Amino acid sequence: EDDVEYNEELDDAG
Amino acid sequence: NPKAFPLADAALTQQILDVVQQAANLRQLKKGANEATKTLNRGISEFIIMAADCEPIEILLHLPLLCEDKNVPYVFVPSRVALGRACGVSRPVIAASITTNDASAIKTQIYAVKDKIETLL
Amino acid sequence: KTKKRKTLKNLRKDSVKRGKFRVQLLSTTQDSKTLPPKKESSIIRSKDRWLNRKALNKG
Amino acid sequence: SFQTFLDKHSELINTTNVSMLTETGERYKKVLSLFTEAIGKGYKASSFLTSFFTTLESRITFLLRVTISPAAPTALKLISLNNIAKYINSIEKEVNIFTLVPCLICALRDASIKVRTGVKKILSLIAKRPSTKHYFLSDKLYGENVTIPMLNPKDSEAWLSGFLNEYVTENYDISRILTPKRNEKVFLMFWANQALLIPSPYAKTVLLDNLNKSPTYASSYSSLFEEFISHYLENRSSWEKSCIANKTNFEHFERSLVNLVSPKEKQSFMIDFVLSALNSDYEQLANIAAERLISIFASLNNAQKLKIVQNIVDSSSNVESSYDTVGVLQSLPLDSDIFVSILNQNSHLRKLTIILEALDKVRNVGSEKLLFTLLSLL
Amino acid sequence: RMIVHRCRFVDFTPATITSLAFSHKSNINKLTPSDLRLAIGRSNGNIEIWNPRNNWFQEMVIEGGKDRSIEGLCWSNVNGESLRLFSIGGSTVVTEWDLATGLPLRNYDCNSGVIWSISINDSQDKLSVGCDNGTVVLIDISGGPGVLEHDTILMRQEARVLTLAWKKDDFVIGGCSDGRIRIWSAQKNDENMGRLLHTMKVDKAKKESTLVWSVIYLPRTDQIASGDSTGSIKFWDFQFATLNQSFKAHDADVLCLTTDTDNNYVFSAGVDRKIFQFSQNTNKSQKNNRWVNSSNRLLHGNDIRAICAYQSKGADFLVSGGVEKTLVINSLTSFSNGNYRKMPTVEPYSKNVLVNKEQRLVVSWSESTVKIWTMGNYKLVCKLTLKDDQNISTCSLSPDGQVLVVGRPSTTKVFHLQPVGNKLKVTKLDNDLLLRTSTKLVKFIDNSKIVICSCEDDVFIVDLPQEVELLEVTSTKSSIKVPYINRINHLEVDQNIAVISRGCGVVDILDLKARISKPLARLNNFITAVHINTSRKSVVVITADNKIYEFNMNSVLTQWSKNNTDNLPKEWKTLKENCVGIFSDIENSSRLWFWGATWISRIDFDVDFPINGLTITDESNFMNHFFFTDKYKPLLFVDLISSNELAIIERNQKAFIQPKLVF
Amino acid sequence: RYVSSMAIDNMGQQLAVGFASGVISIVSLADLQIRLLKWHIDSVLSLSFSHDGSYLLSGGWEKVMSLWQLETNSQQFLPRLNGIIIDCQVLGPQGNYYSLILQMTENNSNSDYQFLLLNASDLTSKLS
RNA sequence: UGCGAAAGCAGUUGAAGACAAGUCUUGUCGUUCGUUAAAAUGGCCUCG
Repeated sequence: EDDVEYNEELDDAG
Repeated sequence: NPKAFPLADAALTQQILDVVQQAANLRQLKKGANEATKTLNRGISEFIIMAADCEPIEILLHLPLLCEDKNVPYVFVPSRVALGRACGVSRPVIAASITTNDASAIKTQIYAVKDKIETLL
Repeated sequence: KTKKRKTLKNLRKDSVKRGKFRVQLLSTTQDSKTLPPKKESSIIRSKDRWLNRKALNKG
Repeated sequence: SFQTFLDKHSELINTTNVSMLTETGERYKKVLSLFTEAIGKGYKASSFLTSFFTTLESRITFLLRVTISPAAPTALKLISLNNIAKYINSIEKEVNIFTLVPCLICALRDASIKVRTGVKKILSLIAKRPSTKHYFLSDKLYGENVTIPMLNPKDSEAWLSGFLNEYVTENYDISRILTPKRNEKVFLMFWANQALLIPSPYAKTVLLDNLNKSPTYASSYSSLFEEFISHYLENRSSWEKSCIANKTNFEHFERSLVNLVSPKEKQSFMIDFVLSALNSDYEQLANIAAERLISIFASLNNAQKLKIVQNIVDSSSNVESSYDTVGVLQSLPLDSDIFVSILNQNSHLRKLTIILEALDKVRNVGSEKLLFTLLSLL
Repeated sequence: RMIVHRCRFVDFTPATITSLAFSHKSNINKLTPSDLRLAIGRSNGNIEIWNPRNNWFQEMVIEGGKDRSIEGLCWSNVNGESLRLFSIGGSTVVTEWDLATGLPLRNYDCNSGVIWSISINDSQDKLSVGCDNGTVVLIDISGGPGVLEHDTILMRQEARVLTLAWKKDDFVIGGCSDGRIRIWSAQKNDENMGRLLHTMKVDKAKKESTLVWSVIYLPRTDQIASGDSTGSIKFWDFQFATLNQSFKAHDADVLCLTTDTDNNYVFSAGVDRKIFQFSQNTNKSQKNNRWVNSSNRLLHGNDIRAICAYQSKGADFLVSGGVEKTLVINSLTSFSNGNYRKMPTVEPYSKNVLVNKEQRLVVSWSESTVKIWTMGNYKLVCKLTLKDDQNISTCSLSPDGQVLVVGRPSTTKVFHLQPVGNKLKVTKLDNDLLLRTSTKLVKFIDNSKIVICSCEDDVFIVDLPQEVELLEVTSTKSSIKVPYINRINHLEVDQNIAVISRGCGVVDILDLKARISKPLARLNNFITAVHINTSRKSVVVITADNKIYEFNMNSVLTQWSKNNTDNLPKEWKTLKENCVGIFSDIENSSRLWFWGATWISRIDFDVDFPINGLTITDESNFMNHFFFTDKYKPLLFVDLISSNELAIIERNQKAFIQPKLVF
Repeated sequence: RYVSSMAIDNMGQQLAVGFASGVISIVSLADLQIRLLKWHIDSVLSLSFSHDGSYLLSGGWEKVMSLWQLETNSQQFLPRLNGIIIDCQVLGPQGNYYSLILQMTENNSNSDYQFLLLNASDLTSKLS
C-alpha cells in the first residue's frame, strides 16, 4: 500500500 | 437553620463522627467551643466540628470566622447530642476540635475526612 | 524512515519549552466550531478495558 | 338515540337540496358535527343526510364542504369523498361532472394520502363520465344566480385523462398537470373565471397555489380579479371572518392575494391594490403587501418607483402608520435620478425634511444632478 | 447475458452504537406524532436520525470526525419549538446540533470534569450533567434554542457519576462509580437546594470494584431501578430510600435500562447480550408492588450498549443496539412472544463508493481517506490521505475521471488524477471558493463544470458562483418541528437537467443554463432515490414506501407510472428495506436498475405488470422484463462498468460465550 | 407445543403448563400473561403449586426435583433421585412434607413405581 | 419384524378421516383401519 499511498501532509511539505 | 453552612449529609456525618470517637480514645480531641477556640488561636487544629441544632446557633458562629481566617476546615452536623455522644461525654457538645498530630495512629482518615471537608467547603 | 517518525513527533509536538518559556501551536477556529471537541482516550479507554477485563473470561 | 337526535335537529332540516357550500357557515358548522356524531353513534350517514338534507343531491354536496373544510378529519374526508363517488353513480348524468373535478382538485389539495389517492380514482371516473356541455346546477352550484362559464368538457376530460393517466396523488404538484402543454393558455383562462366564481377562500388559496407560475404570478387573469382585490381590503374583514369560518389562516390568504399580483407591475390595477393594502388599516394585510411591494419595487418602472418614493417619504413625515414607512423607505432601493426629482417635487416643510432624511438613510449614492437640487433646497 | 464483478475488497465498518434516544415521550392513548424520530449515537462521532414510519428509513445523517465519539444523546421537545438534540462526546462539552444543517449550533463547557452522563428533566427546561469528579451540573435551556446557561452545581462527591435520572424536576438520581446511588434535590424555593438527601449502596463485589452503570425512576410505583456491574437489578423505594427487591439476573455488567409508559415492564440489557424483561403487570403484583423476572432473550452477538423504548396508539417499539453495530427492534407488550428484526449493519442511503465506467476505476472514501482501485483482477492504483479530521461527506469523479472532487461540510477540495505507471498521480487544484464552501452534495455536469448544494441549500455552478434560483417552500408545523425535512436531500444532474428532492418530498426540475426552477412533484412520503432518464425524458422518484413514480419533463407521470405504481410485483411491496440507488442500463435506456441494501431489481418501463408490526401503522400523516435478485447482500454500491459488465460491491470482536447445548 | 404437565394454583390466579421440550409457562388467569421458566432439558413430567402459590414444584426425566422460588425466580435442587419424577405434591398444612412418585424407567419390562415421602425442612427421606 | 451366535440369514411398510398453508396442489395428526413388522440459550444443592 505504501507504493500507492499518497499523504497530503508530506505533499504539502514537499 | 440557614446559618449553618456547609452542613454535612447523613453519610458524611458517619465518617466524621467515627473519627471523633477515635480521636477521643487517642486524646486527640478537644471538646467545647472555647477549647476549640484555643486550638485555633494556637493553630493546632486539623479541623473544627460544630452542631447545627444548637440554640442559639450564634454561640458557635465565631468558629467559622476563626477557621476562615486561619484557613482551617470546618463543617456542621445536624445534632449536638450526637456530637457529644461521639466525643465520649455525658453532656451535649456543640463544637469540638481535632488536634494536629502527624505522628498519630489515626492520621490517615483524618486527612481523608479533611479532604472531603475541603470538598464540602 | 526514522526521520519520518521523528517528523510526526514534531508535528505531534504542538508545545515545547524555549529556555524559560513554553509555546503552544494554535489550531484553526473552523476546526473547533465545525465539529465537537476530541474525546480523551485515557478516561474512555479505561471503561472499555474494564468491559474486556480478563476476569470476565469474555473469550 | 337516533330519533331523539333527529328531534333535536328536526327543525334543522334543509328545505333546499343544494350544497351546504352555499349555506350559512355557522349552520353548516353544527351540521357537520351532527354528521360525525351520527356515523359515530351508528346512525347511518346516508340516513342522517336524508334526515337533515332534502335530496340525494344535497347529501353528495354537503359532504363536499366537509372536504373543503379542513376541520373535518381526513378519514371523515374520504368517507365524504367515498359517498359522493356513490352518489355520482346514482345521479342521472345528462348534466356534467366537470363542475366537481375542480372540487376534486381541491380534494387533492386536502391533506391525507388516502383522501387524495381516492380522489384520483374518483377523478378517473369523472373522465369516464361523459360530457354533456351543460353542467350540474350550472347556475346554482357556487351561487344561486351565479352561472359558471366552463371549458369545453371534452378538453377538460381529455385533459382530466392527464390526472388519471399522468399524475399521482402522493405528490402536491398538480400544477404541471393542471396546465396542459397543448392548451396551457386556454385552460389558464377558465380557472380565472372559475376562481372569480369560486367563493370559498380555502378553494381560492388551494386553487391559486397550483395556478401561479414563477414567470407569471397570475399575469393573464390579474385583470379578472382586479375588482376583487381593489375592494378586497374594503371587505377583507368580511374575508377574514370567512377564513376562520373555513378554519384557514387568513395571512396565507393575504399572500394568495399578492400571489395574484403579477411579477412585473407596470400594470396599474395590481399596483393600486398593493399600495392600498400596504397602507390599509389592517395589520396583517399591509405586511403581506409591504413584503409584496418590495418584490414589486424591484420589478417596476423607474418612474413608477419614483412615485412610490414620494408617497412613502411624504406619508412617513405626515401620515403616522402602523408600519415604519420610513423604515420601509430605507429598505427600498432608491435611484440617484429618483432621489433628485423627489427633491424637486417638494423644493410642506415637514415633508421636505424626511426626503432630506431619506437621502441620508441611503449613504454613498453619487450623482451631479442630485447636488444641484440639494443646493436649491439649502 | 451480463457480467458480474463481485467485490468485497472494499471494506466499510460501522461504528459501534453507543446511545439511543427517541424524540417524543410515549403516549399510548394518543396517536404517533408525525415528527417522531430516533437518534443513534456512534463511536466515530456520527449521529444518525431515523424515522419509524414506512418501516424504518434514515432521514438525515450527521457526520463525525477523527478521534470523536458519542456517549450520550438527549432530545428536548418543547411545544412550539423545533426538536432539540444534545450530545456528549466524552469530554467537558455539551454539543447542541443544528438539525437544519447538521452542524454544532452551540458548544457549552460544563466548567467541571469530563462528562459521563446526560439527562433532561420532565419539564424539558433543564439538563443534568454527570462528571467524573463527582460533580453534577445543572444547565438552563429554557432561554431558547442555542442558549445554554449554568444554573446550579449540586453537592460534590468523590465518585464518578455514571448515569443520571430525574423525578419530574424536583430531584436528580445518579449512579456512581463507588457502587452507591445518590439523590439530590433540584427543588427551587427549597432550603435543601443541591443537598444529598439519601445514599444507597448496592451489594459490592468482593474482589473487584462495583459500578452503578444505569438508573431509572419509575413514576407509577415511585421506585428506582438500578443496574450494576455485578449483574444485579435492584428496585428501591424512593421515599424511604430502601431496597425493595434484588435480582441476580445478568452474568455481567448491566449497562443500560428502560421501561414502558405505564411502568408495567422494566427492560435491562448489557454485556451478557441478553435482554431481561421484568413484569409487574398482574393486579396482585401491583397491589403488592412486587416485580417478576418474566423472561430473557438472546438477540445480540455482542454487548448491548443502548436500549430505548417508544409506545403510542400505533407504535410499540423496543430498540436496542451496541457493539454489534446493528439495531434490534422488539414489541414491549410482546417482547417474549413478538417477532424481531435485525437491522442491516449498513444501508447505503448515502453512497460511500462510486464506480467509474471510463478507466474502470472504483473509488471508496472512509474517514478522510480515499482509495481508488482499477479493475480489468483488481489493483489499488492510488490511496489518498486527507489531513482534516472531519470525515468526507461526498466524493464526485469527473466523466473523464481526471478531476476528483472531495466534499466536506467544512471545506471542499478538488484533486486532479493523472495515470502514470499503472498508478494515479494526485495534484490538488487550488480553488479558494470551493475551499471556503460547504458541500452537502456535489455532481458533475461535464469534465469541468460541477453543481454544488451547500449545507445552507444554495445551489450554484462552478466551472473549475453561478447561483441557481430555487422555489420557496411553504413553512409547516412539521417543518418547524423538524427543520431538515425542508432541506435538499438528493441532488442529481443529468444532461444539464438538475432535479432536487427535499425531505418533505419537494421535487423540482432545474435548468442549469437557464438557472431557473420549475416545480415537478411534492411527495408526501420521504424520497429515497431519484433518477433522470433523458431517452424517455422522464424522472424516476422512489418514496420511503417503495412506490415508483416516473415523471415526464415539461401531463407529467409517464403512462407506465399509473399502470405499475400500485401494480408493482410482490417482491417490491414485500421488501422491508427501502430502495436507495437507481442506475440506467446502457444496452437499453428504458430498462432501469434499482437496488437496496440487500436486493437488486430491474424493471422495463415499456411493459406494464400483470394486474391480476415493527413499524408505525401510519394512521397519521407523514407531516402535520422484471428481474429480482436477493443473492447478493449486503450491498455497499451497485452500478454498471460497461454495457455487459455489472459491478456489485459487498461487505466482507470479542463477545460473551453463551454456550449452545448440543446432544 | 405439546404439553406434558399442568398445575392449577389454589387461588386459581396462576396456571403452570409444562411442555415436552422441557419449558414451563405460568399464566395469569386474570390477563393471560405468560412467564417462562426454562431449566428442564427433557419433557417436564410433574408440576404442582405450593399452598400459598409462591413456590412451584417441578420434576421430569432429570431425576432431580426443582423448587422454583417465583418471587426471585430462583430454584433449589434435589438431585440423584432413584427414578424419574412422575408426580409432585406438597402434603402438609404448612408444606412440611413433599410426596413424590418415582418410575425407574431403566426396567422397560415393568413400570416400577416408588413412593417417596420427603421432609421439606431438610429434604431427607422420611418414608420410601 | 422373524430365526440365529455375538456372525449374520430372510423380509417390511400401505388405505383413509380431520385440520393448517398456498390456490386446484402440498404438509400435520393428544384419530381411525390393516401388514410379524435432534434443536424454546435450555445441565443435577446447602450441610465448612
